[PDB]
Amino acid sequence: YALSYCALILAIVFGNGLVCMAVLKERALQTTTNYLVVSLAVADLLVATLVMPWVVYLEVTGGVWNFSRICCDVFVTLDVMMCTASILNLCAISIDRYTAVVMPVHYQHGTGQSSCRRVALMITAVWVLAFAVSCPLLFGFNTTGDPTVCSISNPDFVIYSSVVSFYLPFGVTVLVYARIYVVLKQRRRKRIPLREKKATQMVAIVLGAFIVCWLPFFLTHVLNTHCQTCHVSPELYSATTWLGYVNSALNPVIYTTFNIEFRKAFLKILSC
Amino acid sequence: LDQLRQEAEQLKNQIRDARKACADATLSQITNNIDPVGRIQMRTRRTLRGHLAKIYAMHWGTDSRLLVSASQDGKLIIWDSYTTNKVHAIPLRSSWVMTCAYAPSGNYVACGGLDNICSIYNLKTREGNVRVSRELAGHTGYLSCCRFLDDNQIVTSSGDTTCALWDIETGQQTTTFTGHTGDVMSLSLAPDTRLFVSGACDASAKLWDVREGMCRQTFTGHESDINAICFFPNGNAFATGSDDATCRLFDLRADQELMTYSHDNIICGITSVSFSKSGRLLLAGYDDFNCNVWDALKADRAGVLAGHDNRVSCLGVTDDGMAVATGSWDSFLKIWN
Amino acid sequence: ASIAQARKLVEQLKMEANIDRIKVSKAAADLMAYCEAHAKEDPLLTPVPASENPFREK
Amino acid sequence: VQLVESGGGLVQPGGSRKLSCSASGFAFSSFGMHWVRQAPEKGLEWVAYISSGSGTIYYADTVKGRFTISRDDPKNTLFLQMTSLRSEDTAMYYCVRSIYYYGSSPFDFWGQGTTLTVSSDIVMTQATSSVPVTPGESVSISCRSSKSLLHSNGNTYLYWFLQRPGQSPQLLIYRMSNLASGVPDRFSGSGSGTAFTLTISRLEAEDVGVYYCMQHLEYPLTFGAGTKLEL
Amino acid sequence: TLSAEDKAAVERSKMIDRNLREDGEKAAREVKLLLLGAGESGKNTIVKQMKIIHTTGIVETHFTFKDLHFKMFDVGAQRSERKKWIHCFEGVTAIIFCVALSDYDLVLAEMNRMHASMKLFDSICNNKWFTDTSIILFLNKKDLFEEKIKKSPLTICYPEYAGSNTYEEAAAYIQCQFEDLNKRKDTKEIYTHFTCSTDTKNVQFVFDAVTDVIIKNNLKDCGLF
Ligand SMILES: CCCN1CCO[C@@H]2c3cc(O)ccc3OC[C@H]21
Repeated sequence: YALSYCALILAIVFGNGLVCMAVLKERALQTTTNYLVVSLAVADLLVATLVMPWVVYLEVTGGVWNFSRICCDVFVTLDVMMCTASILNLCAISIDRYTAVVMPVHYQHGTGQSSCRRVALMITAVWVLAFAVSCPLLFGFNTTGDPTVCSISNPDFVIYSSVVSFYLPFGVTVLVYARIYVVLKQRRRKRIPLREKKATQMVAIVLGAFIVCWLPFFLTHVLNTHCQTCHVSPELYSATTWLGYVNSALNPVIYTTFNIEFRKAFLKILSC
Repeated sequence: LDQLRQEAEQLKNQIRDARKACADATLSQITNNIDPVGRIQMRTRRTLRGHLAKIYAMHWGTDSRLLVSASQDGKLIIWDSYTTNKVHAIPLRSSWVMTCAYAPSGNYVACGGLDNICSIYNLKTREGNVRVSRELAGHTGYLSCCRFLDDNQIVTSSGDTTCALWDIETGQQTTTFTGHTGDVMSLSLAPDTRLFVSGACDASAKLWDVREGMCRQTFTGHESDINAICFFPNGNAFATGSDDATCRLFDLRADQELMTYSHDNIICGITSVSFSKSGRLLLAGYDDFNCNVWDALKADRAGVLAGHDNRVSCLGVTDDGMAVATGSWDSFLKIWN
Repeated sequence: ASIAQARKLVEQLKMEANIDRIKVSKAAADLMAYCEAHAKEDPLLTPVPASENPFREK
Repeated sequence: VQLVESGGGLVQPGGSRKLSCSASGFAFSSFGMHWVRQAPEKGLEWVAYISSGSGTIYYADTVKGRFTISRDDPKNTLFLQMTSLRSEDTAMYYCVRSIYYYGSSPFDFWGQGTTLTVSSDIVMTQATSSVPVTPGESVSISCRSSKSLLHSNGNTYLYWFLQRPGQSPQLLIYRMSNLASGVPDRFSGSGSGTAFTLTISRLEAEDVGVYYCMQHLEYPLTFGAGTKLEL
Repeated sequence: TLSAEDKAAVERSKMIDRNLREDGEKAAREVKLLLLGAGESGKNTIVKQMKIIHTTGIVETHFTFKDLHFKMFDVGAQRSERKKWIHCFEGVTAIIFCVALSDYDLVLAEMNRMHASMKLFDSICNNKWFTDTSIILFLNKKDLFEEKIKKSPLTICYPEYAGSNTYEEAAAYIQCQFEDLNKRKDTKEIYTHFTCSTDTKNVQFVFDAVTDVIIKNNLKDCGLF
């Protein structure tokens, strides 16, 4: 039922707000490393506030859209921009970890002009790229048929938008994490406990969560838009969209709950 | 050896008996008949920023406007508390400074630390740049505290368990204060500057006469090392701070403890101790990241100065008593009013 | 060192012992009198109005 | 501490000249600099000022645009590019130090100066022009301003300068009764709002000269007409 | 509202802030490491080696290797109650510990020099101020240990020892005994190296240990490790 989306919204807002207050309050958490996580949490909050309720409305009415086409364009643009921003934020976090591993001397303490400048540049690039990717939908490029249905189906837009939003950042993140893993294991081998295995488990968990959460939806999207002969059904599309949406809900746990400082902040905040 | 040791024990017993015979009453009983102070509320007015390391020492100026703070990043900053503007920045040759001092006339400042050298800087040179005027050497331990008696002479404390009086013009110590069994941690100068008290790791406080250069009285009772010491505004009493989470008040004339300030829920040590202008309130810093205001005459907590994210290392009341500044290891110095 | 240390200690103790002392009650009364005498001009104990406070909004 | 100005000489009105001053014996980088004009048998006049680090620059209304002032900390040299010169520019130019911090005494040191010959604002006035007096007797000099110099911070921005025959002006009192370093206690100042007076307890031969009162409240800086003591 | 002099003072304060920021940026890129041990333990030899390849108080040494700046602090001469100033090194990147491998059969005015060295190592490693600070252990006198072990058995220092008298076995036992003193093994790691008259490899080992420690710290900051 539509109430599942409401519960997902509640969980998303709760987790992301918890992360936001944890970063804002604790002195130690104000670092350039945590600014990427803050941006991701802000993106998730904006997804919950400006995207999900209209999805709930669509589910309640069974796909019948009564608002003007301007509202449909605004909703589509907002959803696309937010999802692209979230994916690019994950990619930026991966790149930040890669820079920390490869160039640790400058990354130490996550403070200074060298780190702040590059973190700000990464955040600005993420936001600008998301905005640019979402701009064409506002210009009326989202050609459709029956005006009562609000969806993205333009063949000329789907392939390129999906590419830029997922496949380029997805591959970038995959190669970055693989290189980090190889470098860490090579450093062990040159030097030759539970901590580095924990790091490897964290990398694997992040990669698997990203894959399972995002790849199926984009694959389904591409097949539905451009497949020559496929048996795709609306139920599978809805399930894939929900699986992609729960990515925002489950990201805060992965990115903050397993960090000692963030865990302490959460416990102190909740202990009141 | 045995005869002299037994004579010393007998003298200690005689001193204890004489001290006990004069304890007819207690400060608490006398002060039970006066109204207590209310809840003291202080709001931070200025947050001095610029230090990038732990704050270890600070001192208020005689004008009650300028103050100098010491940090282990190798910088001494003179702050305009009224406007927050920085007046001077002195790059130390050693980054391990542990104490700082401000001359009463304001023409010079002093500091020291693990380098075992006390350096005096002239703030009013004709060239316009602050330069070291004199370096005091001779101590065999880290400098714990230093206070200017005047523009010509300064008294310093060192970890070698001795205190020395220095002549800046001559550059050599004139008097040496020996007798402490442990490292001296703090110094306090009486209003008349005729005599001073020092606290050491031996859990004892000694009274020294500057002119005679001999110990006058010895105080004991702390269960741990003493870290802070401050004279009462009248000058006939002083308070001490130790690691046992307790502050004790001693009287020079009565030569014995007057009152004790401690709480069950306080387990951490005490870093700095200070007295109000009138002496009605006692302010002491704690390792628990906040400063507690104590009622001197009743040993009743008056308030807590919270807002620091790290250990409170030093604090001081302005000469006019208007405001109190607190330093902390979080690299931030706050002024409360 | 033991002999010299014991000596210096015994002379220090004799010097300390021969010190005039007053009753604790008298010292407490003097401290209380001093505290009440100057209680009026203590800004920390008696906060002054904003017209006289030098630490305010810039 | 020494300031030596360079350049000058005869210059045509349609020409240009660049005055240069060399600073030594002090941290020139941390000190602000001023240029002061004193035309023959006329009083002092401020031209321009540069703050430490060249972050702030000011110009006088009579020289704005015509004069381009620059600074070079590494070489401890100060420059004054005069693109256009006129007849009133014929005057002696002095370079003056300036450092601004709590308790500071700006305009404490004045350079020897160089002579150049060419072929609203707060008004400062001194009623007395010449005050004949014998040595030993006390002397009082009064200065007045069209606007109150008492800023809300609680101090008045008034300065007193003395220029001996054949010597550059020397600071005496600053904001507004404090004695400048090296001056005898013989000099005292007083005033309130707009009326100020400079008094000498007992006059000596070394006190002969002209006294100027300067305000430092709002730019451009202004100087008084000047009161001369003679015997 | 501010006067001209007030504005000038504000500008001067801003310039001072800029200078302080520049100084902090310069300092943040320098590696600070503490040195501990005894005079005969090889601290002087290590310091001289490092200085050459590149009075009371604490000695500060500056040296650069592979474009990385190191600041080494020696506190041996500062004999006093160390707990009153050990906290000043809470931010130290790493701690260098020097112990003479040949002093196993010597006596001190603990009575045995080696036992005192292990006691000091245990005290420093378990100090509350160095819970997350790695320690680099240097064995300085293996060359003379070769001569001593072949004549003086190691049982004099470690009665519980029951292994072979070969140099390799004795060195391994000493290393294991020194490493087992760490009660915070999970939070910190000890790097053990053997030093000799050869001087080329010591600087490289120190640089590698510093880089690895910084990498682990950064991984902690990002969440990994
Ligand atoms: C899990 C995301 C679900 N929504 C619903 C449908 O399409 C949206 C969408 C379409 C694109 O061409 C590109 C990105 C994108 O991002 C958000 C998507």
